[PDB]
This record gives sequence, C-alpha cells and structure tokens, in this order.
Amino acid sequence: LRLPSPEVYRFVVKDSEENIVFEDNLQSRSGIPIIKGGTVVKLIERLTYHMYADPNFVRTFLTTYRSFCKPQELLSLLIERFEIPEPEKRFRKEYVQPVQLRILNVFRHWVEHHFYDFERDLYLLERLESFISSVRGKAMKKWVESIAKIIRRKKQAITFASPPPPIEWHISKPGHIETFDLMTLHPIEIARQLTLLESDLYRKVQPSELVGSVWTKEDKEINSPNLLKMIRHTTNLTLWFEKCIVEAENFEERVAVLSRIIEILQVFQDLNNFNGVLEIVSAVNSVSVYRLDHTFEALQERKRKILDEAVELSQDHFKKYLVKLKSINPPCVPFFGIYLTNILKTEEGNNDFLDLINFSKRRKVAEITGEIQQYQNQPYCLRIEPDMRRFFENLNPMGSASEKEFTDYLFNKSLEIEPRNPKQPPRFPRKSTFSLKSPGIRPN
Repeated sequence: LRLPSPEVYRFVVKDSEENIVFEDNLQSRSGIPIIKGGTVVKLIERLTYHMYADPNFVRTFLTTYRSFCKPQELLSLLIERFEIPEPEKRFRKEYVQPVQLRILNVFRHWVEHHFYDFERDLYLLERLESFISSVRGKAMKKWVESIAKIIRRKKQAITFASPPPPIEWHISKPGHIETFDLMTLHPIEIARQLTLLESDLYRKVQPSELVGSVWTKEDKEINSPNLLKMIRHTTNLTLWFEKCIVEAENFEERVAVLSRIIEILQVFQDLNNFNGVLEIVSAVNSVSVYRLDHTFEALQERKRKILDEAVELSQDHFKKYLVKLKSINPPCVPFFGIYLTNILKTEEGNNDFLDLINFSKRRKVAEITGEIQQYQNQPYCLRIEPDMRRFFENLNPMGSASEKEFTDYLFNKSLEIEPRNPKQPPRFPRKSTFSLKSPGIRPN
C-alpha cells in the first residue's frame, strides 16, 4: 500500500524516536501500544489510527490536550488529517475510510464530553459545523447525523427524590436580608446553604480545568472558569470567617462567634461538606486567628474537641481527611484544595516535553483529575433559600482592598484585640445588639 508523500501529508512521516515514543515495559508487550509522547502530528495520527480503534487514548487525549494544543489547533489538525492526498485502490477502504471514520469518532466524543470548548468559542463551533456539513459521502452519513444530533441536544440546554428538611431560622427572619449576619442566621441553615453553594461550584469543575496547571497560566480564565470560581469562593468565605472573629472586639461576643463557627463546622461535617470543614480549619489556623489564645481558652471543652478533631483531618498531608472521604456515603463536597496541591506537585515534577510532548505526564495527571468526578453526580436533599444564597454569593470581605492589604488589616486588628504582651487583653464593648445565644444545631 502506497501512502502519500510526507512532503504533502505530515502524518505519514516514518515513526522514529524523533517523533513518537512508546512505553516499553512488561505491561506494554501485548495489545495496543501505549503512547509515552510524540510530536502533536504523531499524537493526532495515533488518535485517528487506521489499524485499530483506541478508545482509551481518545478519552485521555480529549481530557488533556489543552495542556499542549489549543482547541482551534486541534480542529485544524483533525481537518488536515481528514484531507488525505493521493499517493506520491485498497487505499480508500483500508486507509482513508478508516481514518476519516476515526476522525468523525473523535469529533463525536469531543462534542459529547467536552462541548464546553464550543460554548467558549463560537467560531470553533462555526468551523466544526461548516466542516461536518461538507462531509457528504455515503459511508460518513451515519456519523455526521450522530454528531449533528449531539450538537442539537447540547444547544437545547430541581426535583427532590425524597422530602428535604424545613428551612431553619434564628434571629434574622425571611425577606430581611439587611439583618443577615453570621450570628443572626441559623447555624444549621448557614451550613446547609453554603453546602448547596459549594456543591454547585464543585459539580461544575471539569478535569480539563486542572490538567497542565492551566488555572495558574495566562489562559486561566478560559481554561479554568469553574475552578477559578470555586477558588475565589473559598478565599472569600475563609476570609469572611476570619473577619467575623477578629472584628468581634468584645471578648464575650468573640468567644460566641468562634463557638458559632465551630457549630457550623459540625453541621458541615454532618453534611459531608469537607470543603466547608477545611475552610473553617484554614480560617482558625490563620496567623490572625490562631494567635487568639484567650478566645480559644474560653471555648467549651466539647467545642474545642470538635475543632481539634477537624484540624487533625488536615495534618500529615491530610492523612485522616483522605481516610474519612473514602468512608462516607455521598452526597459530599470534597476538599478541593488537595487536588490542586497534588496536581501542582505532579506538574512540577514531570517535564512537559520529552518538540516531543510528554503524553505519559498527561496520562498521570488525568488519573488525579479523574477522581473528582465520582462525587459530582449526587445532589443534596436540601432546599435553596434564595436570599441566603444571594448573601453568601455576594460575600466580599476584602471590600476594595487587595488580599495582601486585607490580611494585613486582619493581623493588626488581631494585635489590637489580644496584644502580644503578657497583660490581660483590653476590654472593648459590643457594637451589635443581637443575643449571643446559639439556637444549637439540632433542628427545631
């Protein structure tokens, strides 16, 4: 069989160590070879290889390719692959038709599982639709129609499976958002509404938003929009908890605020919202709060124990947290920070290139990112409270200041309320008038 000249069809350059690398271990003896790396041209060739189907590679490629190739570039490479020149016959049935069918399979998987690429770039979709509508051959019609049906369905776009609990109210009453505060809302319902918010943010994050540490790179707002939303929420809530503690200048009120936050942590625990649990752990371990020895001393022993147990989840590289997560029954909200830390370690420990892309590096990262999805398909049986939801979505503890400026403010405020000297703290009056008494966390 006479393939075209590599001068005119880049993909058929002979395989060599200069363009494609395979795993060569005892697990790679039989079956489809395992790609370790290659030029993007050779990756595309193997993605659409005429000889055998390779669904594992198509899956891993479409999850990870944005770490080494832009979507517009991927579409161009697949079109280039499709437009097979005449040789420099059985060519058509054994080579061309399998390859074009392989390409249409890639297009189908792409729109089925990563249609967000097309939502983010309308011109990308314009290109795809124009190209597919030009593929009028008889052998291709079933695939063209399958792709078109998915694209139709994708553009086309709460039922409780059991009764949710009644919404809990404390001092703030419904409708009056102006009275909403950490201490005036009910601690049960604060936990519930933050869990619904965080679950929604978690469930929207795609694995491709983590591969290649793309959320830290210059195209982050395009590649990692849901992940960035989740990170910004976590930063805002953690800082809000710290602000609530450190701005409670009156000692009795501040002990009550910290105590209420521990109650919220307990409800987060009961909800398997480990993201919320470790947001509170982060806040109480921050430099501005952790140094408030007098406030922690005044806690009920049972509340200190609750807090100490939660803090111990994060110790020793989150050893106890990882154990806990594997044991629970969803719904749950996993602690998101740890995936970010583990991907950053893997990104920095492995080179992007072996111009040969290191694909085994992407396969390893795809293993980590794959773990996020098992917790994304169980919704909470909790009713949204729209005003509370708006309240927590609009948290902006930093105001107009930078985060560096705000955390400097928090530390100086901490030094004010509990000075770094051996004297007893000065005594400050309350500025608020609401009762400090908690309603507790057993539902009313």
